Amino acid sequence: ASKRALVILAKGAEEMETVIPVDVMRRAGIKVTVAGLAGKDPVQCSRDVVICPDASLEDAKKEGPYDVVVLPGGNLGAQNLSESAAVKEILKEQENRKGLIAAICAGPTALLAHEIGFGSKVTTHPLAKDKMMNGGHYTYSENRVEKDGLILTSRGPGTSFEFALAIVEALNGKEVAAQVKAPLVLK
Amino acid sequence: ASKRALVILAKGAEEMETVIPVDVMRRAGIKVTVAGLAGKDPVQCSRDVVICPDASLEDAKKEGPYDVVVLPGGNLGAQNLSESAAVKEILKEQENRKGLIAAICAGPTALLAHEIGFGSKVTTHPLAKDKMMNGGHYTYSENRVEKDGLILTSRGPGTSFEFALAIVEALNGKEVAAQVKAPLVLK
Ligand SMILES: *[C@@]1(=O)C(=O)[N]C2=[C][C]=[C][C]=C21
Ligand SMILES: *[C@@]1(=O)C(=O)[N]C2=[C][C]=[C][C]=C21
Ligand SMILES: [Cl-]
Ligand SMILES: [Cl-]
Repeated sequence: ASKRALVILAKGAEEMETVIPVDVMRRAGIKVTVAGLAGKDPVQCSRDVVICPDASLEDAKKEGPYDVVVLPGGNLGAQNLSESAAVKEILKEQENRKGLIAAICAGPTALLAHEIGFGSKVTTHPLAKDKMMNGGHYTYSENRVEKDGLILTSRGPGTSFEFALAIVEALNGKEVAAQVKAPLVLK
Repeated sequence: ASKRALVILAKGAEEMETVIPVDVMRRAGIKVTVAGLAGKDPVQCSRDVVICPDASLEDAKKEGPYDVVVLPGGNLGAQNLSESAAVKEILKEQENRKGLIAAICAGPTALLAHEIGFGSKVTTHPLAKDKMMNGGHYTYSENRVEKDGLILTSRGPGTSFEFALAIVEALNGKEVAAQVKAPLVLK
């Protein structure tokens, strides 16, 4: 049976950090749902790329649970995720069922806001470190991708391929990740 | 005065190869127009990400010329670009005025279709090499990014940041490219 991914898309999301994981996961045969935080309408990302979600978050939640919940970064996107009660509920449920949670760049600061994964080793964008580390509830890492059990984090647009391939490896295994990677022409 | 980029967006375009250059160029202060080949409606990219263009190609052409014309890859996207008379006209005009043309992955095969830049050194996705080299009208390179004068080409999703930063360097200079690069957390 195919693995399933929920990508939560908020206004101000970093479009590269949204598109790279969606695309790479789909290359891996993962069924990906791009879910709009605010509803079904197109979402204006951080650098003004407009993406049409597959579904509203409200509707995608009804088809859960998912093998991974993915939080893109972008400062304003992450703030919107952090302020959302629906996101809190989704992440709590995922944590409680021991499902994977993946967040990149400023995205991991939503884990802090929703009290998810405390005690984990995590990374973030360098500019988001102080926010993430407020209260010392996590241990900080400078690894490009950090995976501490079911909390998987990464640093920035330039680590998005590594982040995506780590999700693929977690869900579908090393060999599938290697096969998906080769045609991408990564360094 | 700000430089201006036309990104031509066709059904089946590789969404990573579309979004990374748009985003990176906007980070560099370039005014980017995402122009829909088929008109103003949302475009279904290769891995099913749906992007809403800023304008139709017909409308964006009226605001030309641009400092760079950018052709994303994706096999089906590149085929749509290759079959388009409007694209032919845009690229001929750009070549004739000695403006930059940038293409990635299968994207450069549209240069072949429209007889653009013959004699240039070029790269493509490895799987697109035979198509590009039909007739020996270019010289092939395995460099991740190749720039031969005003023809700038690159290989794949995994070279999209390098491709984008090379466009930035060409238009705005080395120092701006370096400043835009640093916060991306590239290897
Ligand atoms: C990233 O997308 C984020 O969340 N915060 C940030 C700062 C600089 C570059 C990229 C990002
Ligand atoms: C790329 O986007 C293209 O145009 N052709 C191709 C083949 C494999 C991976 C990426 C690409
Ligand atoms: Cl941001
Ligand atoms: Cl393709």
